[PDB]
Amino acid sequence: RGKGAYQDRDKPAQIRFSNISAAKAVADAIR
Amino acid sequence: RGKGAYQDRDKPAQIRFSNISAAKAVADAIR
Amino acid sequence: MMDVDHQIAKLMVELSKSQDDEIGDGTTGVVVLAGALLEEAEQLLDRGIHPIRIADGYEQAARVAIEHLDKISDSVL
Amino acid sequence: NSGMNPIQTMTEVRARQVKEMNPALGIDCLHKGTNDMKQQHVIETLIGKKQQISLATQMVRMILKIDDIRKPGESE
Amino acid sequence: APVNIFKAGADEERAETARLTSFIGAIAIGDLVKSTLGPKGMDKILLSSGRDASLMVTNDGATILKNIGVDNPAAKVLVDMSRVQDDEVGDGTTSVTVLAAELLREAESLIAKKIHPQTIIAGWREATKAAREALLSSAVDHGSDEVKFRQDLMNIAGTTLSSKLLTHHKDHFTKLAVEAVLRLKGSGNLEAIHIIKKLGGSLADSYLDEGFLLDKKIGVNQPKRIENAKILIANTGMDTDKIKIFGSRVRVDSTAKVAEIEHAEKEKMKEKVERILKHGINCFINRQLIYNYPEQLFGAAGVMAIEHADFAGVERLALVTGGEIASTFDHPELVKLGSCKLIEEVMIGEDKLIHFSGVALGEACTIVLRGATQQILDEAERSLHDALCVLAQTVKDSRTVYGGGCSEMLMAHAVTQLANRTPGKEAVAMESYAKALRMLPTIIADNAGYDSADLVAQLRAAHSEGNTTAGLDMREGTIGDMAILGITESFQVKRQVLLSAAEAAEVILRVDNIIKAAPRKRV
Amino acid sequence: ELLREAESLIAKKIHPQTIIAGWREATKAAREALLSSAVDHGSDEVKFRQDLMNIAGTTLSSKLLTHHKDHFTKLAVEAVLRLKGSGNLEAIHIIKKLGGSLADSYL
Amino acid sequence: TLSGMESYCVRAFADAMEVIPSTLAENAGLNPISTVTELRNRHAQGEKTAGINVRKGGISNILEELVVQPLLVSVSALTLATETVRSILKIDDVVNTR
Ligand SMILES: Nc1ncnc2c1ncn2[C@@H]1O[C@H](COP(=O)(O)OP(=O)(O)O)[C@@H](O)[C@H]1O
Ligand SMILES: Nc1ncnc2c1ncn2[C@@H]1O[C@H](COP(=O)(O)OP(=O)(O)O)[C@@H](O)[C@H]1O
Ligand SMILES: [Mg+2]
Ligand SMILES: [Mg+2]
Repeated sequence: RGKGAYQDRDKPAQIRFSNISAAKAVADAIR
Repeated sequence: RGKGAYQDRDKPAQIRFSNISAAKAVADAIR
Repeated sequence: MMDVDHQIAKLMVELSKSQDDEIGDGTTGVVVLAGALLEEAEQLLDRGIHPIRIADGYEQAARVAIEHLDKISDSVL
Repeated sequence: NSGMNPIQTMTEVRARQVKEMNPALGIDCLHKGTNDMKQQHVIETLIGKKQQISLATQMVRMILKIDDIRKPGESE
Repeated sequence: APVNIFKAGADEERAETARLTSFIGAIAIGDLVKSTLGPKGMDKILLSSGRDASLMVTNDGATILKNIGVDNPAAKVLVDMSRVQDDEVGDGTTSVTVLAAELLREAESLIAKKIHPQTIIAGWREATKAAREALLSSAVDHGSDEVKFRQDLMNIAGTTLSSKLLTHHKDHFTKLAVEAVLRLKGSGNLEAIHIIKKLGGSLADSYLDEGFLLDKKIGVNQPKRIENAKILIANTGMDTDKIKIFGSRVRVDSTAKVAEIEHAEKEKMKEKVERILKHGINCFINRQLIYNYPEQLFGAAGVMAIEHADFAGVERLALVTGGEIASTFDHPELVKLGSCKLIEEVMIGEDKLIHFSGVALGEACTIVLRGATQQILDEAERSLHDALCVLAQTVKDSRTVYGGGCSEMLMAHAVTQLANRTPGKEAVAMESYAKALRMLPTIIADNAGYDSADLVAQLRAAHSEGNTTAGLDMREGTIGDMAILGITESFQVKRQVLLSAAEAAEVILRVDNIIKAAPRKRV
Repeated sequence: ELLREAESLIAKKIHPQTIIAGWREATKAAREALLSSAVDHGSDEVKFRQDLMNIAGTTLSSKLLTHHKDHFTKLAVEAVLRLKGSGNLEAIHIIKKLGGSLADSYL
Repeated sequence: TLSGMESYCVRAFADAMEVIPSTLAENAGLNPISTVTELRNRHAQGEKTAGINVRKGGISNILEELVVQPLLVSVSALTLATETVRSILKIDDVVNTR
């Protein structure tokens, strides 16, 4: 069996990548 | 006992008075 | 607390304020009663009755309502 | 507002005040059993209801005795 | 795609506002036509902003959705769903719109329960398969014993017209709808029943004509009524023929030869009419226009001439008189003529119409709708069209089910019985399918003003132990037997309500991304 | 969530004053559930100080101080324990300084 | 003779029939309060041909003044108007088509 299924249909999975991509631009600016 | 209560929270109780008041203006125009 | 710029409905605002200043309990019922006296006068207006003749008929009718309301009245405070 | 019918309730209470002497007979929301307002202790002041009929009659007289409106148009 | 957007004027959303705009736009469509469902539901009046607004009141859910013009992308699926329901069975367009919206409303309740949307699709496919067996096993067939089939047809027209403007006219309009399809005696072409709308009079003054009515009255100096006539129709050109040779001129040397050609042209037009009257006829119907030169020839011979009836007017006359089109007149022994008794002209609403009274082999009807306003006649035409289309398919499929909420509780019982024999992953989606099927008798019960919380609870308790024919009684406001009251619907109508709403809710629930393009001329 | 369930009672044609009178009897029964299940602590103060760390451990679990319950619970219990009187909530002056981790904070 | 909610609507149907004598008395310069009241007193006695006399300025016989109205004019005015107002209370939902 699959032992459950957790459907996560919400916003902040995409905003979490926005904080990652913004902090990568700061680290590459003063690289 | 009250033997029930029919709550009618919807639109067309007010639009039914609009069709009455519009037809009264036509009957008073050619009165 | 309304922004009604209508001079007839502004008199209904001062009617509810005058009930609050004198007695202070029937400010809601004095507007439904005043709207009921004017709604029943709409059908009498179409029958050719003069509006002052309706107003003179309301004073002779409200005088009976004052004298009949003073029949059963007692308190032992 | 209580969920009843205005014709089926007002006709029954008004007919009972003519067959007998007129009691303290009104209505209620949960209705408290019977419709006797003296048993349900629904007590209002005499001068409260006296000024409800007196002020509404005089305000109707000042809005029936008017046959012209001289309001302006726009603000400026 | 919102972050670092690479679009010009287009916007999109993924799994956050995609299902949010899909559930808002689809419920608001179903909540719009919610008040028009049932025998006590009100009607809508549709109006435009101006520029020949042409107000058209309709109670049928297909005509409401086809004129509103919804801007929501997911709401156009339910608009197109009700369009196919009107074109296939002609009924249940309002019932398929509320049922498809109540499925997505129960699917919106599964948002916070963290159910996977593919599990709801797999749960509803097993729920729809269990609901097909509930309607198929409860369908009542009718073969022989035709006195029970004609009584069954009046229950179909009585159920369809009860939810329309023809409320207190079931003693007359049921006979106008049953006998119209019964006079077809064949295929449901749905065009031999020509509905004529005339102002003046009440709806009780409407009637079904025993013959056929037409316009474009009989000539100038021609007889108006001929008893025991032979009707011959045509689809040929009478005058100014220019016969099929493009690039042919009259190149003569003198003007005296032009007078000989134009006399030879009128002799061939006279010889064509002389070939028509060799059949021994008294009436003539041409689909094209008849000019003055053949009109004098029919008037001198005592023959009628009905010019330019309609393109589909000669088809109804060929089905009501028993003849043929006969566009070529060169074999009188191979042309079958029509039959009639009276071709007198009747006056309906200060307009003279040609009444074909007493026709033989009359497989065509004419409903003379008379109403108070034009808004009533436009509503009664669509109300009769929603009743004739079901009876044209009830004679093709005689299977009928018990309507009035009885069919929906039978479908909801078969899903709930199989929802308990499933694991908990798909059993929650099957219970939401059965709750949406019970909403369809709940909308009917609450539109009349009854206690919808108790009547559907009495229907669920009745169908749980026997009572396969128990339904909702909208006359008194209780639970009664549908076989006694005679509230039945067709099997193919109730199947298309269940099947098309389950397929349309499958499409919208599977949408996780709405990428709309940039529109043109919108700034 | 009360008004979300009240939105579900829109289509059921329930009168809104019936929902108000139904919730007043429901809230009265809900007060008796918390009052009968409340655990008091008078004497035996070695179990009350353990009970106070369960209050601060539950409050700080829903905040940013997730993996600091071994330190910030002792910083919160002993701060109120050093008051020895009324909870004025102004004698505990919190000074915020940059530099260092949250484990470097102290009372 | 009726009961229930039907008895309050036929009285509303009968009170709406008094508008046309109230319209005819008001346009003629007569008092419409006493004209329709006197007309109900004449028809209760048995005067079926009583109406408003615009020449004398009161209530008199109609057939003496040669005022003749056909039956199809008044029947179709009552049948078509009742069938219209039976639909306006049934057709009530404002949908603005785009
Ligand atoms: N228990 C009850 N049973 C029946 N009627 C009641 C009861 N309590 C209050 N009412 C009615 O509700 C009304 C409330 O009026 P209210 O709005 O308070 O007037 P005002 O606006 O002047 O204060 C009263 O007129 C009273 O008759
Ligand atoms: N006499 C009746 N008793 C009980 N229910 C009825 C009766 N007449 C009609 N109904 C119900 O009213 C509903 C009307 O649906 P309708 O709006 O005609 O659907 P559609 O728009 O698809 O044709 C039907 O589903 C039917 O069950
Ligand atoms: Mg139908
Ligand atoms: Mg907390």
